[PDB]
Amino acid sequence: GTRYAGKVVVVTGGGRGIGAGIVRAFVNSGARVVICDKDESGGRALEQELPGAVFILCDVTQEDDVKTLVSETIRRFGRLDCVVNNAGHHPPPQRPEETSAQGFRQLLELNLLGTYTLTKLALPYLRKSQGNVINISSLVGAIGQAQAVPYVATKGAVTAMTKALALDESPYGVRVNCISPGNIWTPLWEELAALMPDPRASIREGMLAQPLGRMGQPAEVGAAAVFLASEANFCTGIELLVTGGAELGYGCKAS
Amino acid sequence: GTRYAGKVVVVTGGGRGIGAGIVRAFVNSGARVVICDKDESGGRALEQELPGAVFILCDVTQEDDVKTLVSETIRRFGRLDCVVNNAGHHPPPQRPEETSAQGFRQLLELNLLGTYTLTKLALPYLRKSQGNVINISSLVGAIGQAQAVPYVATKGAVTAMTKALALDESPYGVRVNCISPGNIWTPLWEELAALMPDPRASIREGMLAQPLGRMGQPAEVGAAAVFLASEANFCTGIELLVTGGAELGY
Amino acid sequence: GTRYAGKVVVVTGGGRGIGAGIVRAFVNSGARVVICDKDESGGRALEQELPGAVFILCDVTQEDDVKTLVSETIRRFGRLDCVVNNAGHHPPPQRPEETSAQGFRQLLELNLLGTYTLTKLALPYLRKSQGNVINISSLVGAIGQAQAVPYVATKGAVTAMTKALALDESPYGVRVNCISPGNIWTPLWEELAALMPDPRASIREGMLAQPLGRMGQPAEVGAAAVFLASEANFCTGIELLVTGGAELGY
Amino acid sequence: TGTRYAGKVVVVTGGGRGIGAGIVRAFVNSGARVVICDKDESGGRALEQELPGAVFILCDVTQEDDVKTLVSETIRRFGRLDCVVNNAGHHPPPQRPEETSAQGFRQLLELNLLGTYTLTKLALPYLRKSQGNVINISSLVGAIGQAQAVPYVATKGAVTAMTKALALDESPYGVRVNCISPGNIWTPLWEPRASIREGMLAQPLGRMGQPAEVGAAAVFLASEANFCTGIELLVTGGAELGYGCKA
Repeated sequence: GTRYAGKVVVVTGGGRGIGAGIVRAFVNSGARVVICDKDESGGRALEQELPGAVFILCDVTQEDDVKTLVSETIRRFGRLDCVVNNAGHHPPPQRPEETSAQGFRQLLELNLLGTYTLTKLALPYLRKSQGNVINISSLVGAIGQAQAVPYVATKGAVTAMTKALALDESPYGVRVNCISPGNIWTPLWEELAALMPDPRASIREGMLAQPLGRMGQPAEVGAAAVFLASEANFCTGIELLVTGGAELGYGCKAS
Repeated sequence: GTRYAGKVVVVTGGGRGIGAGIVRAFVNSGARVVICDKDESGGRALEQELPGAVFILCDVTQEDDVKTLVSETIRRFGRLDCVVNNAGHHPPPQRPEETSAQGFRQLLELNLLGTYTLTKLALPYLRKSQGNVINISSLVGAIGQAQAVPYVATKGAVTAMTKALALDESPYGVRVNCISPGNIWTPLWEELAALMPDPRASIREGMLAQPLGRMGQPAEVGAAAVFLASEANFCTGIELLVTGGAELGY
Repeated sequence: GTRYAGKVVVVTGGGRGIGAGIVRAFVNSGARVVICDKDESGGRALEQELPGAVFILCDVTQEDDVKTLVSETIRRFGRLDCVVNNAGHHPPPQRPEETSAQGFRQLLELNLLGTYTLTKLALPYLRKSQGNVINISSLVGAIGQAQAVPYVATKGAVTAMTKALALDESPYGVRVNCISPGNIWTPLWEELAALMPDPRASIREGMLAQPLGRMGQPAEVGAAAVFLASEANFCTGIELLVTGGAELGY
Repeated sequence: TGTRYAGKVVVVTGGGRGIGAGIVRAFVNSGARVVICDKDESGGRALEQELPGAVFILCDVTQEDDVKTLVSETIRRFGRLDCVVNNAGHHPPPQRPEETSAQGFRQLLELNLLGTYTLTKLALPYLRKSQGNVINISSLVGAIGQAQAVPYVATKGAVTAMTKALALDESPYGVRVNCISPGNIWTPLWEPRASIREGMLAQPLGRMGQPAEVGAAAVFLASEANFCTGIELLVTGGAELGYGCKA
C-alpha cells in the first residue's frame, strides 16, 4: 500500500483481463489509478470495487477522447506519474491471404497509434513528475506467431517504439519500458479457444507452450508493471518478458 | 552469373541507392529483375544499363498498381521466385512532439503496408516456385534511434511481420527473411553531407559510428539478399544484420 | 518488510558492492540472508549491521566449501528458497594477445563453474521449496565489450546456462533467471576513478555511457533481484537488463 | 571449382565430418585452399583424398602445441591465412543437471571454447596481414537454451559472446569476426524414430538442416559479408519462431 503512494497512473484497456490485473496491482501499491477503457461496464464495476481507482470512458483511437482523458487526470489529481498503454486487440486467427490492408490499418489504430497518441499527450506531465511509460507489447512481437501477421506487426512496432522513445526521453529523466506477455489466461483467451473445434485441446496446447506447464495471470503482468514503475529506476528501453519461458528451447513448430 | 539464373526477382524501391545495389546484385546472379518503383528516372536509367533488369512504374501504396505489377511480371516472365521489399522512406530527424499521427500513418503506408500488399499478392506465385521473400528493415528497429519514433516503429513492425509470415508460409516451403542495414552510403547521403555546417566532421561521424570504421555499400546489402534468395535454404524468419558492428558494445 | 518474509536466501559474492546491495534488498524484504563469500571483512561487517543477514566463509570454486555452505544453511534454517549467484570477477582491460588460456580457465572457474556448483548442490532444496535461482550476468555478455574477451565469454555462458537450467527445472516449478547489469557504481569504482589521469573526465565518461546519464546503484540490482524472487512467478529464463539504456541505439 | 574465395586459405577445425565436412566442401567449391583440421585421422584423410583443393592436418585444438603447429604449417605450406572457421566442438549426450560434473564441464569448455580461443589467438597475426576473418560455429541453443544440456549450452553462449567481444577488438585491424548458430542439422552425430521425427518437426520448415547449408553460410560470411562483424547468423529453419510444445 506504499510502494507507489501518491502517484497517479493511467491504465488503458484497464477494464478487464490484463488491464484489470495491472489496475489492481497499482491500487495495491497505494497509487491513484485512472481506468481508461472504451467499455463502460467493466471499468465501472472495477471503479466501484476499488476506491483507489476512477473510471474514465475513453477510446484511444479518438484523439479528443485521449486529450480529455489527460486533462481530466491533471484536473482531478494534479499530476501524472505513469502511463500504462495496454489498450490493444488480438484478432482471431487469420491466414495471411485472408487478412486485408483495411483490417491491418484498423488494428494499427487500436494497437499502435493509440499508444503513440496518449504517450505524446501525457509526456509533458510525465516530464514534470519524472514519470514513466509502460507499454504492453507481446512475446509474439519478438518471435512471431502463426496466423497473426497484422497482430504480430503491431506488437513489434510497439516494442521498437518503446526503445526509440526511451532514447528521446532519457534526457528528461522519463523511462520508457515494455512488458511482453506470452500466454495469459483471460476471458479473451477463452473466447478465442471456444471458436476451435476442440477448445479444450487448444487450451491444453496453450498451457504446454510454456515450460512451466501453465499460462500466466493478469496479476503477474500487474506485478511486473508495478516493478517497472516503482523500482526499475535504472531500466529504460527494456522488454520485460512475462512468458513462462515459452521462447526457450526446442518445441513443436511444424506438423 | 549462375547463382540465381533463370529466376524472376521483384525489387521495390529498386531505382537507386540501396535498392539499385540489390537489383545489380541479382542481375549479376543471372536473374531477371523487375525494378518496381515510383522513381522512374532512377529505374529507367538502371533498366537501360542492365539488360537483365526491367522497370515497371509502381507505387506500392496503391493496390491496383501492385496487382498490375504482379500480373505483368507473371504474364511476361511466367514465374516469380523472389520479392525484395525495399520500398520505404527514412524521414528527417523529428523529436516526438513534432511528429503527427497523420505523418506516422503515412509512413506506415509506405514502409509497412506496401510490403504487406505486394507480399500478399505475390505469395500464390512464390508458393508455386517455392520462392522467398526478403524485407529490408533497419537496425534501428531492433535497438532504437533518437528522433525517429515513427520510423523505428515501422521497421520493428516489418521485422516482426517477417517472422509471422515465415511461420505461416513454412508449410508451403516459402522462406521469409529480412536484412537490417545500419549506416549505408548512398549518393543522396553524400549530397546531404555536403550541405552540413562541417561536412568533413559529419562524414567522419558517419564512418566512425560502427567498429568497421566505414559506411556500408549498397552492393553489400545486395550480396546479403542474393545469399538469402539463393543459398540460405534452411534460413527463415532471420534478421540479417548488415551494420558494420554498430549494435555491439562499442 | 514483508514480501519475502519467511524465506531463506543465499547471496554469493555478497560481502560488498553489487552483492551487498542484493543482500540488503533481501534483508529489507524480510528474508533470512546467508552471505556467502571469501571476503570476510565485507561479509562480517554486513552481518554485524544487518540482523537478518549471516556470514559463512565460502569459496565457490571449492566444492567442499559449497557443500558445507548448503548443508549449514539447511541445518540452521531448515530451508532454501533463493540462490543469487553474484560471485564473479571483472578483470582489468586486456587486449586479446595479452590474455592467456590459463587466465581464461581461472576466470571461468570463478564466474561460471562457481555458479554451476552452488546451483547444482542447492537444487534439491529449491525444488522442495519451489524456490528460484538468480544469476548475476552482465550486459557485455549480450553485446560484447572491448578488451574483455574472457570476461565477456564467461557472462555469455552464464546467461545461456540460465536458460538451459530454466528449461530443466521448469517441471519442478523452479524458476531460473538472470539480471544483466551495465555500469553500476561501487566504492571500488570510485576509488579507482580517483587514480585516473583525469578523474573528473573519467567519472563523466562513466555517467554518460548510458542514456539515463548516471551510473546504476547496487540497490537497483537488489530491487530487481527481490522482484525476480518474490513477484516474477511467470518469469523463467529471462535476462533482466539493469543498464540505464546502455544497449540502445544510443 | 569456383571463383568466390579463390586464392584464399581457410582453416576449418572439426573439418573431417558432419558440419565441418560440409563447410570444407563449400570452401573448396569456392576455389579456396582448405586446411582440414581434425583429431580424427580417418575422416579428414578420406576427405583430403576426395578433394584436391584440401589438405589434412591432424590436430587436437585443446593441445596448444598442435594448434601452434597447425598455424605454422599452414603459413609454411601456403604463405597466408584468410579465414579460420572454429567448428571443433562436441555435443554430449543428454544429461540432467544433477548428473553433470564440474570436471566434465571443464573438459567440454576445453573442447568447445578454449580451442576456439587458442587457434584464433595464434591465427590473428596472419589474419591481420591478410585482412582475413574468423567464423565461429556456435549453436541456437546458446541463445534460447536446451533441455538436458547445461554444460553444452553454456559453452555455446560463451562462443557467441566471445565472437562479439573479439569483433570489437579486431575491427580496428579490419578483421571481421562472426558466428553461425545452427539448429538441428542432420549428421551421423545427430543419428529413436520418434525422436528423429520430433527433431524434424522442431522446425517450421518441417525438416532438419544439412551440413552444406551451414557451409554456404560460412562461404557467404567469409567472402561477401564485408560489412558484417559480430553477427550471429542463424541456420535453424525457424526453430526459434512461434509457440511450440515446451512442457
